[PDB]
Amino acid sequence: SFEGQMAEYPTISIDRFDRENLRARAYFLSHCHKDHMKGLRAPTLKRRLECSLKVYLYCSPVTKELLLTSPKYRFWKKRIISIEIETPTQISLVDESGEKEEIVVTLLPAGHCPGSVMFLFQGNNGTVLYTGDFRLAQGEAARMELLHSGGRVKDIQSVYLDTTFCDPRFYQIPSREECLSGVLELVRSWITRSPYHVVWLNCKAAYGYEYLFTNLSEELGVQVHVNKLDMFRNMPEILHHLTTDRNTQIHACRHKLPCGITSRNRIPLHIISIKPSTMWFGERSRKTNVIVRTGESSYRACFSFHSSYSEIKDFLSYLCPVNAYPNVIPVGTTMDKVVEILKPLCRS
Ligand code: NI
Ligand SMILES: [Zn+2]
Ligand SMILES: [Zn+2]
Repeated sequence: SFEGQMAEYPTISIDRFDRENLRARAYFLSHCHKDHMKGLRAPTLKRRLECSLKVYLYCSPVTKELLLTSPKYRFWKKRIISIEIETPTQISLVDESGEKEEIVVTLLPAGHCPGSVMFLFQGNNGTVLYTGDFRLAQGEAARMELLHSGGRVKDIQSVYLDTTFCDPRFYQIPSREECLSGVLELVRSWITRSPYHVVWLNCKAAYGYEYLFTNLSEELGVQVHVNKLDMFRNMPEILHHLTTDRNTQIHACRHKLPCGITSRNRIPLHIISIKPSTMWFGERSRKTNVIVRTGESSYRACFSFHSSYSEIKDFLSYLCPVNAYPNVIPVGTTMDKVVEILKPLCRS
């Protein structure tokens, strides 16, 4: 499993900050999800930063902004360097001994959550790609010019990639746009009935639902109720679509409505729940409705943080690396199953 270190560049640590990663010459954070931040504010890391002054954390501008809105990560402020998207950037890896290694890093959009990137590393031990978590539609990788060298893909030694749905059963997942349209039309059909018709979006406590909130808000002229929006203080395109006020027809608040509003003018609110949920169809199956009704007032809506099996295979086929290493072992699969699934798309 992925524990922060790529074989080709062991002195850099990505999305893991404990154990062997405490000796990193440089840190990288692909996105602000708890599963990719293990040890990032551990006392032993703070201890290590105080004895190693030339050690920085690199991330996207949006990841820097989101991380530093948390008081518990503010200690990073002096040591965090943002890298502009698709802007190859020279980084020095200094042995705190005499050793000095130069690497070039390029951030590519991952389509996973605000600030989410893949890291392409170029150095004297080959080119490697760390995808972090990603959802890339067919053809998106082909359009990324900085993955190419003279009209073919770069020679990539190793890809460390998001294998969350790397199982043939998860063959196809409806597109970002198909999922959005389904939720938008369901919400529109409900809240246009009267001012007392309201929707609860039952979402996980994680970044990545903002594009759903912004679209619903833009299209229906309504602000989405959330527990907290201060992390978007300097992100106006997200911020103005959100509200902490309960008096709205679209709620994404978290533990009827979590925020406790049950009526307006003593008229009972007419509430439906919509739970963004991963849905998929098999290789030999047809796409069905992104909206699944689970009760008189309850719905599941297709939504994915991660690429389908067909999207993983298309991406890795295209990259054609020597090696592909799964970042994730799916619950009902084995690492041997995942490694062997991808082996035919690799040069070794
Ligand atoms: Ni994630
Ligand atoms: Zn993750
Ligand atoms: Zn609410």
